[PDB]
Amino acid sequence: GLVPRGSHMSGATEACLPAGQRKSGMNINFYQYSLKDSSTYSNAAYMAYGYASKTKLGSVGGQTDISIDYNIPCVSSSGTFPCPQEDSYGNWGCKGMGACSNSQGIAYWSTDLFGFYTTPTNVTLEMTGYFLPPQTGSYTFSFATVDDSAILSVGGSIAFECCAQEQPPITSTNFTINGIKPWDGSLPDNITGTVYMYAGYYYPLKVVYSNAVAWGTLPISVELPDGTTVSDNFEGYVYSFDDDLSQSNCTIPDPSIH
Ligand SMILES: OC[C@H]1O[C@H](O[C@H]2[C@@H](O)[C@H](O)[C@@H](CO)O[C@@H]2O)[C@@H](O)[C@@H](O)[C@@H]1O
Ligand SMILES: [Ca+2]
Ligand SMILES: [Ca+2]
Ligand SMILES: [Cl-]
Ligand code: NA
Ligand code: NA
Repeated sequence: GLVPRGSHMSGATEACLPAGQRKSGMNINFYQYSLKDSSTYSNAAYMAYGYASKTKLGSVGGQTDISIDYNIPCVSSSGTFPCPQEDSYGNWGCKGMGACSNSQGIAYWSTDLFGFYTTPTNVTLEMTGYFLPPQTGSYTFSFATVDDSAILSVGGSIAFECCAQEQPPITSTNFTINGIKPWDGSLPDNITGTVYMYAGYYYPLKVVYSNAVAWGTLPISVELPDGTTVSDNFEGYVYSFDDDLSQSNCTIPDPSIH
């Protein structure tokens, strides 16, 4: 046929073509999250949009290295150093450092999350931007692990609305990756999610991440249609655009026929 048929039952992921100045990286907003609150981050509504009803702590823009790997301090005989969780032991010490004198259960202040001075022990953050596929085909996003709770959403009207990156969060709970901490204490039952994407369209991307205590971990990757994997550093794939609510043609409801 002269034209492609289109994805069945309007199945294509909505994307966008913002016309404004493109900036490298994602925007990261930080919101208050209570130390040792083991319930708030287990709600879908909280993880999709409720986080923004808490106090906003600040923000940083242009972030391309988006994985989280926050290690709490061990106050040791030789000074204060971050302890990889797998090296913690006993009650407690850190391998190569001896016994730690400090509590695993208090808040700690650090710039480890994107250079922003906050409490990485207890915080929620929202990463927003647009993912630019260089190749048409299936992309599989993943979280290697989640500590404590996280979601990843891709697509117009799922992550956020086209040309409206800076708006308050939309209410969609149609997560691409549901890594929400289960109430039961188990592990989310699936921390990959696949999206079919058309080269050259900008796909809204949102990551919401929460830590309630101690270590914070979120290693983010994407497998490209060519079978290669991009991990942690998404430079060249993620971009931001200032809001332009006036750009009439910004939304591409079906990139397969556009
Ligand atoms: O999943 C909750 C929590 O688990 C682990 O922390 C536990 C323990 O090791 C800590 O001493 C106390 C601090 O109050 O909290 C838990 O009982 C860590 O894996 C942590 O990152 C995680 O949030
Ligand atoms: Ca919409
Ligand atoms: Ca934690
Ligand atoms: Cl040791
Ligand atoms: Na770590
Ligand atoms: Na430290």
